[PDB]
Amino acid sequence: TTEIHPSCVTRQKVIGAGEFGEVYKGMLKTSSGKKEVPVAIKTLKAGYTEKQRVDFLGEAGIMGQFSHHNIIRLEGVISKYKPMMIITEYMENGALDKFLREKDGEFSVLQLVGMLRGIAAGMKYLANMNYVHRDLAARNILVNSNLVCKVSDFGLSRVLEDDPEATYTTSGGKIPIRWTAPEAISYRKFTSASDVWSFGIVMWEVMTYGERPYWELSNHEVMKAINDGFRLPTPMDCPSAIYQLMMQCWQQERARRPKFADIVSILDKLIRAPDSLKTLADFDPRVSIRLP
Ligand SMILES: Cc1cccc(Cl)c1NC(=O)c1cnc(Nc2cc(Br)cc(C(=O)NC3CCNCC3)c2)s1
Repeated sequence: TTEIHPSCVTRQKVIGAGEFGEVYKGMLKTSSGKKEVPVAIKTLKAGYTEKQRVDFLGEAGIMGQFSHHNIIRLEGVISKYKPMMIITEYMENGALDKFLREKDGEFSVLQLVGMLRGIAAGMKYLANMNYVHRDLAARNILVNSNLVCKVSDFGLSRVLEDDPEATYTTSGGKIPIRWTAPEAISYRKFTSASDVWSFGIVMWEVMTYGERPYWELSNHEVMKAINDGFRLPTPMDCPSAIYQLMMQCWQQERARRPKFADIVSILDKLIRAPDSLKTLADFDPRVSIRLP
């Protein structure tokens, strides 16, 4: 984990404000002053607690363990000087859910499926590294200028044995239940198979351009529907094979869900033979329009 000297970091614009600190777009001078790259910079403001420090630096320490095209890349940290900083590659199009909501209907099916393949490859890498994400959702995916999607949001509570915060978000809040598999909701059994359930929800988010899973249903109403066997209906214009794959991610019995390797393989097969994506699942209309 590379310690960066503050003289190598310039902050150009705020892109996110927080209670704990801010996130900036900036530049990082690297390679002994011979290179310069755009970066995102997150700070931890003075007065942070020991827990806030361990969580903050812990996320960087985990990110530094990974080297994959579909996982956000860590440049390094500033810990010896204040404010402390985590510095990553800069993802020009921000969070995937917001990106899709601002680009509604503008991508092809093949582009959407390609985004899902990248996310699945990142998740396959994480799962094979024995990292369970626990909060996989489009809001935790970032998108670059070239439409590459990368998994982000990481924390020590996911790796430490019997962490008292293992069932919370990386901020200490409640993991939004509508992305979470039933056995993780009810028994706190988080595994890569519960991440697969979450990935299925991400597939639905992508194919709907960022719709809210289960629409207006409350959390208890979502739990009621899932445990009754209800599942999200097919998005509009969604390939049958893609909807079948998300349905398999949502099998109640976790051993019946695909592994991330299966997901990557299936998505690859569909992209390579794109006529396979022309068979569309029937979209259930929610409004009767009677016309001649
Ligand atoms: C710095 C850091 C520390 C710890 C964990 C992580 Cl994942 C990070 N890195 C980051 O948060 C980020 C990396 N890239 C980011 N890109 C980003 C985020 C946000 Br908010 C907004 C924008 C951004 O300004 N996006 C444009 C402007 C608005 N519409 C189109 C997208 C970019 S945030």
